[PDB]
Amino acid sequence: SPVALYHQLKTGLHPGFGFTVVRQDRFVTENVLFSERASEAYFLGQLQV
Amino acid sequence: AAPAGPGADMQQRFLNAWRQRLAHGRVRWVAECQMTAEQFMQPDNANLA
Repeated sequence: SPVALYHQLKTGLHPGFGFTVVRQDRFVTENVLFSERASEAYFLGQLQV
Repeated sequence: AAPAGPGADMQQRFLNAWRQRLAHGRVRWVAECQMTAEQFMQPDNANLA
């Protein structure tokens, strides 16, 4: 039960079934960047006050 | 407690005297059920401090 199992983990007894843990991680990486020439248009424009 | 009366009835004093504040909570020791480092952890031991 939610209480009948609660004795069994806190005292350290295996209740005949198991588990799988799942976690999430995050990293900070570095990159290089390659493109060929003229792969994009990139127009340029007017300024507005 | 200091003793009172004969020893012959002294249980039935203390049986009825602690009939109330015995089923109230728990005693300070519960750690016979506690494994080691369950005392070192912040939950489950209010008596850690």
